[PDB]
Amino acid sequence: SGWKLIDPISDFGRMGIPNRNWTITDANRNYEICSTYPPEIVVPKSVTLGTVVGSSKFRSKERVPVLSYLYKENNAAICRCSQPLSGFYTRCVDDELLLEAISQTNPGSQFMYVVDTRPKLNAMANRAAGKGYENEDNYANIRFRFMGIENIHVMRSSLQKLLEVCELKTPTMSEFLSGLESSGWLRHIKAIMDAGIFITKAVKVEKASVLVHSSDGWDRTAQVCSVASILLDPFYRTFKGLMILIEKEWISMGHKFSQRCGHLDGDSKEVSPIFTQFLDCIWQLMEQFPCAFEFNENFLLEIHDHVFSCQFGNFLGNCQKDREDLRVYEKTHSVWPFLVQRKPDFRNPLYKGFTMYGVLNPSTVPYNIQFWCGMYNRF
Amino acid sequence: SGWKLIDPISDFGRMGIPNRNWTITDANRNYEICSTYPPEIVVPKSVTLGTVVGSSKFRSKERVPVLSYLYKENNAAICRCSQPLSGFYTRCVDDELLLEAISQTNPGSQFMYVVDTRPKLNAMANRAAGKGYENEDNYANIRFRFMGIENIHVMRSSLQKLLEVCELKTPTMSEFLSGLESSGWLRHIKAIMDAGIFITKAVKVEKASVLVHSSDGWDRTAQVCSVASILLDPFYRTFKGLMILIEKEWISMGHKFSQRCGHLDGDSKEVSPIFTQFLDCIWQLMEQFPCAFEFNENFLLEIHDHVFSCQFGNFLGNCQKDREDLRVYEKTHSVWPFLVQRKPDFRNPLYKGFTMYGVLNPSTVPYNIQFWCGMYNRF
Repeated sequence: SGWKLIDPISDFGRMGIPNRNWTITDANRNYEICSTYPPEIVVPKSVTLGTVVGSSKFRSKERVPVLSYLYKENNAAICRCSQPLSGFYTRCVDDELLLEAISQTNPGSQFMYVVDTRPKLNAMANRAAGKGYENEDNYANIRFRFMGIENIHVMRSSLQKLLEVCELKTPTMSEFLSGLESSGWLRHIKAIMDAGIFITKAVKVEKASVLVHSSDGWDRTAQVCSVASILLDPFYRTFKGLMILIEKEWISMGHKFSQRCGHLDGDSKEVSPIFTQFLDCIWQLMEQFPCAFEFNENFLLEIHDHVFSCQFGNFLGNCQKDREDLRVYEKTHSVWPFLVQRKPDFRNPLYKGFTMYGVLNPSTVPYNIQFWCGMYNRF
Repeated sequence: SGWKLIDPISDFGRMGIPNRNWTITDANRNYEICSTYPPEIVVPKSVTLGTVVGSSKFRSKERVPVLSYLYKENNAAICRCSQPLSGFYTRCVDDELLLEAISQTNPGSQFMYVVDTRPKLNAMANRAAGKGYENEDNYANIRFRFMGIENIHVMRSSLQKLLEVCELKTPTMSEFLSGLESSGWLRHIKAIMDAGIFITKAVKVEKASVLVHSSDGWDRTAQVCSVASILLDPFYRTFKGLMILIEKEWISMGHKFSQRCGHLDGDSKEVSPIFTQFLDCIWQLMEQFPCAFEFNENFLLEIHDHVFSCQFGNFLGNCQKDREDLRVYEKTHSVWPFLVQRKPDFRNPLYKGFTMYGVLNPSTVPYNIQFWCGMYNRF
């Protein structure tokens, strides 16, 4: 019952789903569509199972396009998936049909964005290894954009570089700022945010739906989709809101916490501070909007702690099927009740409530993107 | 009548003065000892009038050693002055004696500190111009220390570089970071803080009294003395406290606000962000101690706003005499009352009260000395 406190799928309820446009399939009830997706997924109503599975077989690791967020007010939505398996030549009808079907849930807009979170160069590299990205020729009325966020290896490097600098024996400012710049860390934070802001404007301003993918659709995809949601919707700026976004977009959707956070092996090329960057992105917004969020800096820092402590079950393993196999929902407890106990210590006292802010328009002029002391004092 | 709300001398009372070691002399009542000092001033009890004037004539601008702050618990004190007129060889019994009287108001410590805020190369250039600095060989148990804080033309050039960076058209994170390093601004605010922390640790840990001087004793001497004061005493972290600190150490002691803040001539080589740097240092402490200060970021910024707006009277003129002779007391209003009526907007919700903190112990590792958006968004 501790576990019934935060149910990711209720959030779909909150955006008026199911409806004329979107339904919740249990088709993945036994992980038959995709082994790293949740049992329940949301796809367009107008699509058959055969089209979903056929798309699945054209997406990397079967991570088929699936809804992440719907903006009630204008019906624009954000979807997420892995990269396509197109190479230089291959097309797939069921795939092309599924993206065609997503855009049709927003008849208003004449085109749909396909946002690729990667740099063009990396997308090209993956295309040469039999993967790649969608072609504007084979996908009717799409507008392809690269976001340019680097991969997990570059991120692990960047953080390693920054901590090495921060631990220097009595350094000057010029030494420190030189090292900060070298690490690239704030470039990476700034990139993720900018990609968030791009998608936000796509959805709010242009009223256009967006399909987001990275390579595997579970690192940069989770970051940038989450950030966009926090930008669009006040709900995710609340205790329950954020608790929910994390269970939905990170935990259930199969960000590999056990591998990324080193629960079993810390010396692996699979370790990377991807969830850290996401919390950092929320921190940046809090700094820029001292009144917009219900929670304070401490909330994020405690969440970050238990992502690593393994004190709770929420973040164990690398997907929902893993967690089900670990019997985690029966034999362990959930963070969220535990953190709800401690809300007194987590409340932003400058918070101006739910109805105050709508969509946030931060600036990412670099003097706004700052080193986060409270965080790079826990490493 | 609002011109009486904040009275500087009252702060001497608060530290228990007059007493067995310190008095308020009337000697400068008609500004005949020092023209740029205020009418009342604090010197040791054991000192004669003849020694005070004798010393003043061996100090640049006649800005003789006077008391800045007495740490009651310790009897260790902080005095301030201008550089001595000792050149290469000349000495002065009167100046030597007045420094020994200062140290003999704190008999517990076998030595007194003398703190030169300048880098030694500057102090040497001043020596070659017939001024300079004290020789440990000519003075009673002094340990002489350079703080390395650069001059006003450097500070001016620095802020000027920094703003040029910030208003660059869409800079990469790298361009900004490299420009922030080049401007040197954070190097300067760190040095100031480090000077403050040096003094602070002298008084608290070693129970050693400190004489602080620069060249003219009214820019760097004010920054450093003030920062050490905030670090030692909670009183200056309250609303009234800081208004008193600014009246006492900055306005009454003759920091040339009009020349500095560009009231008269903005093109002047005399313009320099000295007070700006000071508010920055307070904010840096507020960020490291979000519960220690009664006021918030806005209190500093509004204060700063008016120092430049010339809407009230308090920062007009370059010292007390200028101020009295222009009759500003009579012709405009004080800022301080005007700010008390707006305290709702200045309060720090996380303030844990007066007795919760003692001597603050900040870190000046370059990563927690940060760029202040609030401030360089006003320029």
